[PDB]
Amino acid sequence: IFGFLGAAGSTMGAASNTLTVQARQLLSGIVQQQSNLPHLLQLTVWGIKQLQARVLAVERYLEVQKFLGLWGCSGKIICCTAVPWNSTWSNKSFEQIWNNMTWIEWEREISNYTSQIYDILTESQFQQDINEVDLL
Amino acid sequence: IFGFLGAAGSTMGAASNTLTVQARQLLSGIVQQQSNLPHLLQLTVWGIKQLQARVLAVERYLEVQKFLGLWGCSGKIICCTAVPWNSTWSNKSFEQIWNNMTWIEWEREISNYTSQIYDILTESQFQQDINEVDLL
Amino acid sequence: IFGFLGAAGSTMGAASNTLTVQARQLLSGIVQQQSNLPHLLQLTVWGIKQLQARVLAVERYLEVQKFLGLWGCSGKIICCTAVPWNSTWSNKSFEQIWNNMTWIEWEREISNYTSQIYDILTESQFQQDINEVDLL
Amino acid sequence: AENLWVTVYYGVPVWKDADTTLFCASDAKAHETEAHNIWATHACVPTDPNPQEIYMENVTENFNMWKNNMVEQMQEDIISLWDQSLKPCVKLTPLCVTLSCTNVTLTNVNYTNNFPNIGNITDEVRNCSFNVTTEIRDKKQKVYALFYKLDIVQMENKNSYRLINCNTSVCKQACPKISFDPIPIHYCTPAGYAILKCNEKNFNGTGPCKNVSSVQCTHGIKPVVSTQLLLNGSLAEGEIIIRSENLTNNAKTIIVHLNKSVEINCTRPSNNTRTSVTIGPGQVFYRTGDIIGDIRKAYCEINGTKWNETLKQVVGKLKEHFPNKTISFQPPSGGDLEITMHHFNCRGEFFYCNTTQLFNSTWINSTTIKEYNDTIIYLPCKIKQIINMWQGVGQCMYAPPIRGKINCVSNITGILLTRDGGDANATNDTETFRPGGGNIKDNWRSELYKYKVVQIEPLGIAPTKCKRRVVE
Amino acid sequence: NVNYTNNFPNIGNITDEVRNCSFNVTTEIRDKKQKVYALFYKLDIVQMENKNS
Ligand SMILES: *[C@@H]1O[C@H](CO)[C@@H](O[C@@H]2O[C@H](CO)[C@@H](O[C@@H]3O[C@H](CO[C@H]4O[C@H](CO[C@H]5O[C@H](CO)[C@@H](O)[C@H](O)[C@@H]5O)[C@@H](O)[C@H](O)[C@@H]4O)[C@@H](O)[C@H](O[C@H]4O[C@H](CO)[C@@H](O)[C@H](O)[C@@H]4O)[C@@H]3O)[C@H](O)[C@H]2NC(C)=O)[C@H](O)[C@H]1NC(C)=O
Ligand SMILES: *[C@@H]1O[C@H](CO)[C@@H](O[C@@H]2O[C@H](CO)[C@@H](O[C@@H]3O[C@H](CO[C@H]4O[C@H](CO)[C@@H](O)[C@H](O)[C@@H]4O)[C@@H](O)[C@H](O)[C@@H]3O)[C@H](O)[C@H]2NC(C)=O)[C@H](O)[C@H]1NC(C)=O
Ligand SMILES: *[C@@H]1O[C@H](CO)[C@@H](O[C@@H]2O[C@H](CO)[C@@H](O)[C@H](O)[C@H]2NC(C)=O)[C@H](O)[C@H]1NC(C)=O
Ligand SMILES: *[C@@H]1O[C@H](CO)[C@@H](O[C@@H]2O[C@H](CO)[C@@H](O)[C@H](O)[C@H]2NC(C)=O)[C@H](O)[C@H]1NC(C)=O
Ligand SMILES: *[C@@H]1O[C@H](CO)[C@@H](O[C@@H]2O[C@H](CO)[C@@H](O)[C@H](O)[C@H]2NC(C)=O)[C@H](O)[C@H]1NC(C)=O
Ligand SMILES: *[C@@H]1O[C@H](CO)[C@@H](O[C@@H]2O[C@H](CO)[C@@H](O)[C@H](O)[C@H]2NC(C)=O)[C@H](O)[C@H]1NC(C)=O
Ligand SMILES: *[C@@H]1O[C@H](CO)[C@@H](O[C@@H]2O[C@H](CO)[C@@H](O)[C@H](O)[C@H]2NC(C)=O)[C@H](O)[C@H]1NC(C)=O
Ligand SMILES: *[C@@H]1O[C@H](CO)[C@@H](O[C@@H]2O[C@H](CO)[C@@H](O)[C@H](O)[C@H]2NC(C)=O)[C@H](O)[C@H]1NC(C)=O
Ligand SMILES: *[C@@H]1O[C@H](CO)[C@@H](O[C@@H]2O[C@H](CO)[C@@H](O)[C@H](O)[C@H]2NC(C)=O)[C@H](O)[C@H]1NC(C)=O
Ligand SMILES: *[C@@H]1O[C@H](CO)[C@@H](O[C@@H]2O[C@H](CO)[C@@H](O)[C@H](O)[C@H]2NC(C)=O)[C@H](O)[C@H]1NC(C)=O
Ligand SMILES: *[C@@H]1O[C@H](CO)[C@@H](O[C@@H]2O[C@H](CO)[C@@H](O)[C@H](O)[C@H]2NC(C)=O)[C@H](O)[C@H]1NC(C)=O
Ligand SMILES: *[C@@H]1O[C@H](CO)[C@@H](O)[C@H](O)[C@H]1NC(C)=O
Ligand SMILES: *[C@@H]1O[C@H](CO)[C@@H](O)[C@H](O)[C@H]1NC(C)=O
Ligand SMILES: *[C@@H]1O[C@H](CO)[C@@H](O)[C@H](O)[C@H]1NC(C)=O
Ligand SMILES: *[C@@H]1O[C@H](CO)[C@@H](O)[C@H](O)[C@H]1NC(C)=O
Ligand SMILES: *[C@@H]1O[C@H](CO)[C@@H](O)[C@H](O)[C@H]1NC(C)=O
Ligand SMILES: *[C@@H]1O[C@H](CO)[C@@H](O)[C@H](O)[C@H]1NC(C)=O
Ligand SMILES: *[C@@H]1O[C@H](CO)[C@@H](O)[C@H](O)[C@H]1NC(C)=O
Ligand SMILES: *[C@@H]1O[C@H](CO)[C@@H](O)[C@H](O)[C@H]1NC(C)=O
Ligand SMILES: *[C@@H]1O[C@H](CO)[C@@H](O)[C@H](O)[C@H]1NC(C)=O
Ligand SMILES: *[C@@H]1O[C@H](CO)[C@@H](O)[C@H](O)[C@H]1NC(C)=O
Ligand SMILES: *[C@@H]1O[C@H](CO)[C@@H](O)[C@H](O)[C@H]1NC(C)=O
Ligand SMILES: *[C@@H]1O[C@H](CO)[C@@H](O)[C@H](O)[C@H]1NC(C)=O
Ligand SMILES: *[C@@H]1O[C@H](CO)[C@@H](O)[C@H](O)[C@H]1NC(C)=O
Ligand SMILES: *[C@@H]1O[C@H](CO)[C@@H](O)[C@H](O)[C@H]1NC(C)=O
Ligand SMILES: *[C@@H]1O[C@H](CO)[C@@H](O)[C@H](O)[C@H]1NC(C)=O
Ligand SMILES: *[C@@H]1O[C@H](CO)[C@@H](O)[C@H](O)[C@H]1NC(C)=O
Ligand SMILES: *[C@@H]1O[C@H](CO)[C@@H](O)[C@H](O)[C@H]1NC(C)=O
Ligand SMILES: *[C@@H]1O[C@H](CO)[C@@H](O)[C@H](O)[C@H]1NC(C)=O
Ligand SMILES: *[C@@H]1O[C@H](CO)[C@@H](O)[C@H](O)[C@H]1NC(C)=O
Repeated sequence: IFGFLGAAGSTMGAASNTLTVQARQLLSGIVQQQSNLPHLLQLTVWGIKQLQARVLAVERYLEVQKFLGLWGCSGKIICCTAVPWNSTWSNKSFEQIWNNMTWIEWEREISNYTSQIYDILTESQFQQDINEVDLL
Repeated sequence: IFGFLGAAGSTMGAASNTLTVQARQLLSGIVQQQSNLPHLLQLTVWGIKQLQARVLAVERYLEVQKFLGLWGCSGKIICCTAVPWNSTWSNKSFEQIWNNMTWIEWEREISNYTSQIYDILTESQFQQDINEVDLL
Repeated sequence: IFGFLGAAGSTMGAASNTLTVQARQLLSGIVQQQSNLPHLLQLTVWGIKQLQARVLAVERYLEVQKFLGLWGCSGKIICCTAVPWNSTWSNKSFEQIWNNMTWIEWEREISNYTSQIYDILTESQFQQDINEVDLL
Repeated sequence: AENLWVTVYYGVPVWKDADTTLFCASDAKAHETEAHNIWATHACVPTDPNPQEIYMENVTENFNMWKNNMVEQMQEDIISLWDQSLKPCVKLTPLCVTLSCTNVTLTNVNYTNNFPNIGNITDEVRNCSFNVTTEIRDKKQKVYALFYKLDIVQMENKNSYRLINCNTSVCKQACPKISFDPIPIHYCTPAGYAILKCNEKNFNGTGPCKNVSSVQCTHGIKPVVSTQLLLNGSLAEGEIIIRSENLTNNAKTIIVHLNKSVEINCTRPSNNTRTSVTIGPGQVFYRTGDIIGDIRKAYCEINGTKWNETLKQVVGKLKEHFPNKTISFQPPSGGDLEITMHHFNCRGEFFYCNTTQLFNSTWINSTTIKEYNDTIIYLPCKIKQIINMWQGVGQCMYAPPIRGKINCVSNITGILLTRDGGDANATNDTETFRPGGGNIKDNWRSELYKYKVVQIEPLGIAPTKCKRRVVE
Repeated sequence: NVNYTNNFPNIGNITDEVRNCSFNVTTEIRDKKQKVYALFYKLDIVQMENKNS
């Protein structure tokens, strides 16, 4: 098994079996402890910076949840929807991707159309539900 | 074709087709950036007024998430529960509602029944799967 | 009909139909109000504890969501996955548990096998979902 | 069709009124100048390059005026900024000294290029000196300085003065690094809140607005300070309009908002040098060193034709609010120097302009055109050093003198009025509008008359013909 | 002071319980000092040395 970020350089396919370890560590941390011992410990410089950490912790988790909340499969690790490729964001075939290209490098290639990917993905989830309302 | 709050004045029927555009902007905002330049930079009133802004952003959004969680409609822009309207809250026929009854004044008409609809829906979800936990 | 936390001492089987009462009061309290009436009230020692109070409310509720998110039972109250229970944590029969032993005692009774179990659920969810991608 | 079932919705376009804290957002083009402006400090977030505006068509909202919670928030903001920007500066406690004060004798060019010929500083400032200790037993020197008569008073012991505010409270000298230049500010609400902006032109205080468009957050605002006449403001697009909480209730102020601005341009012609003396450990103190060359009162210029035409337009606007009553103007009737005098800041020092020739007039019936020439209006404008901008909530602040000739030009857009409650003149009809008055808030409600804070409630419920498919 | 004292409690009047102390501190201008008298309770006052001071 692998630990935190234990396969960031491994191939696409072999890095698809270590997703669960990183999902868990996205909020768990030592910041939960208030202080070793609680003058004015509330406004102490070591206290004002710690509070900033806790707020940044939830906002970083909430950011991912909100996007994954809208895409219609909240509460799952892996998930596929019904948006077919236009095949111009990445014109590479299957085995050429999942075998020998890596995750870190792959994001750079597609990082140029994500703002046009997140929006189009959300509309599909909304579109599916509209057809369902007038179905039954 | 409509921006933020674009169709808030439009009729019931044509307003639903712009629910997503008013949903992507519940957390994203100007607060993402740090500052013009990072005295009491962390202790100025805007050093705490900004912090008060961030904590209200997550709390106000995530409050809505709580009600979506219980009703089972998590991860769905449009949901479909099984609470039968008993015509007591409002007995306008379906045509009279979705034709030219605009959104902003719709649920103000039902405003005396929010405190009970938000409770009866929770029970309906609870009774659905208690039958399921002893059926599988 | 019960009150909040009103059946903790009751038997587990008869306390399995009042969970919505507890689940409905994780955030909805009194902290949501800003102040009774507005010289920089945001820095008074009384006013500096709401920040500790407010961020503790969310940071305690999110931990619940994170575990519910991964297990696939997100957006439900009484869910149930398909991971076997090999009885090494508790080998008591069906009737010996549900009807007679209370909730608090049961939680204490397996409090030392939780961390192993919490890791088992997520892995069961993940590898199950890998089948789906390897199915179509 | 009893078969209906509820159907929750997400992102529904419904809001409700509320009150919420707002964060600053300053422009990038004017910031990072290292001047460290008092009003818009370095803590403001960078504004969005392209502020948006989404028009709303079929919407009516019951706006309000004088009830906005936003004005209180920004008032607290300005108070806190003014307080914090002064704390790291030097005190002036060692200035409570018995000053030995005599007149001024200044010799220079006699003609002094006197175009206005208003007067000179002589017999208005008091050239003062005070003892300083020395090693020798009972031997003291004179550390001379020049102070305006508004900052010295005499209690007893003729030929002896002291600072006016050194006894009432504590006064600080603002550090020269911080600048009083009002940088535009954009107030912007946290995510989850919308700002409603009424784009209707002829919109008075309250009443439904049917042309409102929703923006993410407000445009620029100027935190400028004034007492009698609003400066640097934003002109009303539609026409000259009048605003009040209640016209018949004379207690509430009345604000005039114009559509064509009038330029005010005036300067201090005096010549000064900043002499430095050392008091305490590493706490330098400045003073008005010397005057040489030009000696003239700080005149102020207003174009006569523009002002008279603006007054004619404003009286025409007021006429339909009072049917058969003639309108007259009178100078301020009294009060402290913050009311009977125009007040405005100019590059770190505060003027006090008389403004009586502007506000003395009458308009009986507008029967004929009372023709006149082209004229230039001169306003003798005094200057004060020790200033307490606010009654009892502001820190007494000592503006350091500014070297050389200092010039300021600004746009006049707003006028503050007040009515008088006559009783027995049921037929001997006239109306006097004494200018001045109004709190510091009224200087700011002129810009916050378009914006209302609402809270989005993106959860909505409505019945449909859908029923959940129970699984088995 | 009055001598009737409304002596219902008949426990004791407050002689020796307070001390008339006239000290000498500066006014607003720091170069001038003035004599001001005040009444203090004995619990707030101690003597270092030099009785009558
Ligand atoms: C900056 O510093 C300067 C110098 O340090 C300050 O100027 C000084 O101010 C003080 C006051 O604080 C003056 O003291 C006064 O002196 C008077 C002189 O009295 C003396 O003479 C008496 C008899 O002499 C008579 O004839 C002569 C002329 O021949 C007259 O001048 C005099 O008045 C008499 O008529 C002696 O009997 C007496 O003992 C003195 O030796 C004092 O009379 C005067 O006392 C006043 O105040 C007393 C309480 O303090 C009170 O009891 C008295 O009745 C009286 O009202 C006072 O002490 C210095 O003289 C003066 N220096 C000069 C003039 O060179 C300056 O004020 C300071 N600036 C500030 C503080 O802002
Ligand atoms: C209402 O709006 C008016 C226009 O926007 C404001 O007028 C401007 O106000 C600013 C704020 O102070 C002034 O900026 C100052 O300019 C001087 C000019 O310095 C000159 O001299 C130096 C030294 O020789 C030289 O280096 C410069 O290049 C200049 O030639 C600066 O020194 C200051 O630091 C400061 O930046 C504007 O000058 C002024 N406009 C004009 C045309 O003068 C007005 O202030 C607003 N109302 C109020 C009440 O503030
Ligand atoms: C506001 O109401 C008017 C009512 O006339 C709407 O105008 C009609 O809109 C519907 C649907 O868009 C059209 O079918 C009609 O032909 C329109 N009639 C007229 C006379 O304009 C208007 O669209 C509504 N506002 C918005 C933003 O939809
Ligand atoms: C406390 O625990 C006892 C233990 O059983 C409960 O006693 C039973 O209560 C139910 C309630 O209707 C009765 O039907 C049973 O006959 C009782 N006895 C047994 C042996 O079950 C008691 O009710 C509990 N109290 C509460 C408030 O839950
Ligand atoms: C500070 O000094 C000023 C003047 O030296 C005082 O103002 C005058 O006070 C006297 C009483 O001592 C009044 O009779 C006058 O009417 C006041 N002047 C005016 C213009 O009203 C002021 O009271 C002093 N304040 C303190 C706190 O000492
Ligand atoms: C500012 O508002 C006034 C309204 O008081 C405008 O005055 C009108 O001007 C037009 C043309 O100059 C006249 O036809 C109208 O009769 C005037 N109004 C009244 C009530 O008589 C003035 O034009 C506005 N300023 C600008 C630049 O448009
Ligand atoms: C503001 O007013 C000042 C003084 O009235 C103007 O400065 C004068 O401008 C004239 C025009 O060229 C010169 O002849 C004078 O010599 C200037 N005065 C001095 C002291 O040099 C200034 O131009 C005005 N500015 C505006 C924008 O109106
Ligand atoms: C205040 O008055 C004193 C005394 O008159 C002035 O001191 C003069 O300073 C000039 C500067 O060179 C000297 O030439 C004179 O000889 C000084 N006077 C005496 C009597 O020696 C002082 O300048 C004045 N302060 C001002 C005008 O600001
Ligand atoms: C004061 O009033 C006006 C500004 O509006 C100036 O006079 C104008 O001059 C132009 C040509 O120079 C004419 O076309 C206008 O008809 C004039 N209008 C009026 C009302 O006179 C005048 O120059 C201004 N004076 C100053 C010093 O600015
Ligand atoms: C503002 O200017 C007016 C115009 O002169 C002043 O009115 C005169 O003020 C002097 C002394 O200040 C009086 O003696 C006169 O009786 C006043 N009236 C006239 C017609 O000259 C007015 O005083 C000035 N403002 C202030 C606060 O002094
Ligand atoms: C307040 O003033 C009185 C009157 O001068 C002071 O009493 C005398 O002060 C002188 C000055 O040093 C001493 O030499 C005397 O010994 C003092 N008199 C006595 C009886 O001791 C008094 O000392 C001043 N206040 C303080 C605190 O020193
Ligand atoms: C590819 O995506 C772009 C948007 O990024 C879209 O405009 C285009 O139509 C897509 N390609 C095809 C063939 O539809
Ligand atoms: C996969 O990428 C590597 C280099 O990263 C390359 O050597 C290899 O040939 C690639 N595989 C194919 C089939 O092109
Ligand atoms: C419908 O449900 C509401 C729940 O608030 C209840 O008050 C009302 O009496 C019900 N009406 C009928 C006819 O059941
Ligand atoms: C339907 O609603 C209207 C108005 O709410 C009411 O007057 C009418 O009686 C209702 N009809 C029935 C059958 O309840
Ligand atoms: C459970 O295990 C304990 C010891 O491991 C044993 O004593 C007990 O009999 C077991 N019970 C059952 C029902 O297997
Ligand atoms: C119920 O539990 C109690 C102790 O909690 C025990 O004494 C009793 O025997 C149990 N009864 C059954 C039927 O399990
Ligand atoms: C868990 O740890 C406690 C702590 O010592 C230990 O006594 C206990 O036997 C362990 N197992 C259980 C089931 O409690
Ligand atoms: C039963 O499950 C536990 C998980 O806590 C594991 O440690 C143990 O080995 C399992 N027993 C068997 C026989 O697989
Ligand atoms: C100072 O000027 C005032 C007013 O002009 C005059 O009354 C006074 O006598 C003058 N004093 C001196 C010493 O010149
Ligand atoms: C100053 O003004 C007064 C009166 O306006 C005049 O008498 C005097 O000559 C002027 N110049 C000086 C240096 O006092
Ligand atoms: C604002 O204007 C409307 C319409 O002109 C009027 O009904 C209302 O009374 C005005 N408000 C005030 C405070 O005068
Ligand atoms: C409504 O608001 C828009 C905002 O740009 C403005 O252009 C327009 O003149 C206003 N009035 C009408 C009738 O559209
Ligand atoms: C004005 O003051 C400056 C300050 O340095 C001085 O250099 C200059 O000579 C004075 N006079 C004029 C006419 O500028
Ligand atoms: C018009 O205003 C100007 C302002 O300078 C003034 O000189 C003139 O006397 C005024 N005319 C009338 C008739 O009020
Ligand atoms: C003034 O009084 C006359 C007298 O009848 C009246 O008709 C008129 O409406 C009043 N108002 C105006 C503006 O003329
Ligand atoms: C100034 O105000 C007075 C007030 O009594 C008035 O009589 C006079 O006509 C006004 N105008 C002038 C130029 O004095
Ligand atoms: C003002 O107008 C009159 C009208 O004849 C004229 O005689 C006089 O010279 C004018 N004055 C100025 C300063 O233009
Ligand atoms: C002042 O008003 C003029 C119009 O007279 C305008 O062109 C200028 O931009 C205004 N200045 C400011 C700083 O708003
Ligand atoms: C009151 O106080 C005086 C001293 O002032 C003391 O002599 C007397 O004994 C006290 N008691 C009575 C009853 O007078």
